[PDB]
Amino acid sequence: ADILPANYVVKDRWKVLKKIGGGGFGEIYEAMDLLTRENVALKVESAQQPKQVLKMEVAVLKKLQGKDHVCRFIGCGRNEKFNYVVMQLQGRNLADLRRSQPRGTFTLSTTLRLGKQILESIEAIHSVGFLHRDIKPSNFAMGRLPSTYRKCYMLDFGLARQYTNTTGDVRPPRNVAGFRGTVRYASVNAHKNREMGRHDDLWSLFYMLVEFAVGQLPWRKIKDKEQVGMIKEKYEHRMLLKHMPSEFHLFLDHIASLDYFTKPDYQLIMSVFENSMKERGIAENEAFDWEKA
Ligand SMILES: CC[C@](C)(O)C#Cc1ccc2[nH]c3c(c2c1)-c1nc(N)ncc1CCC3
Repeated sequence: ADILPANYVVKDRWKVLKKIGGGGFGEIYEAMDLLTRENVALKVESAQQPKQVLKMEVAVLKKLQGKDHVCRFIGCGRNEKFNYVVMQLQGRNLADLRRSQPRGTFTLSTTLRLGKQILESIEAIHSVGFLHRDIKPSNFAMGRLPSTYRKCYMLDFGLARQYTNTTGDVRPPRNVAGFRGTVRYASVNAHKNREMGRHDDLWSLFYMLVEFAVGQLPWRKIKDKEQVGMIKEKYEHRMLLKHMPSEFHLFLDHIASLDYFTKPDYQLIMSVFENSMKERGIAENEAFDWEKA
């Protein structure tokens, strides 16, 4: 039932090596580029799938070309069996890297520097008029080259939504929008099946950085969406910051002030990370936790 078999060649150029990811809505393969001789990510969608999502993912990827923390676009195409996108292959995701740490925690140095890169990638996708809507550690992957191995990349626009109309205006929110993303990092707004905004992506970032620094979130043992939302709705969020830099209160208060319509203050959040690093003498040039150094 895999869409492409091993050694299958796409457009006489991209040869399937193995499947590296799968879901309801498509599959991702590591392929060899028979022209350039590097390996690539080959993402495919069945031609016969009711929800045709990959054309939107490619439109977003193309709008982001030239930004940092974005996979290079290599090509795309469509035939009678599948649609496909070829993109730059990335490496280890942050969820696997965090689980590989002794106590499931990153240092504050690693946490804050990742936070700056993730924030940049979130502002970038927002700047081209899209919400990610499933910001989570497994959707960020470190690079796999000398030129990229300390760079963090945003993956999987499969749940993204355009929040502007054709002429650049904010579009009306639906009175109910079914939240179909991952439970652990979902905002209270997403839990309430409210239309998601730019602020909800920054809620996911907030929850991610607490889990990175502390090793856990209070609801991590609860998989049920409704239960987790009821736990978050009451949870005293300042408690999440007991063992975090005090600047994080400025981040919490700012995102708690936002609504669907309000452009976030990305700079205020960036300065929380930069001030937290400067207070603690954390340098940009520092080793990440997973490096020998
Ligand atoms: C960002 C643009 C797009 C087309 O929406 C996507 C994706 C995607 C969705 C699910 C995925 N799942 C995976 C990857 C991956 C990528 C992946 N991908 C790339 N480029 N290296 C490495 C990996 C890691 C292997 C798993």
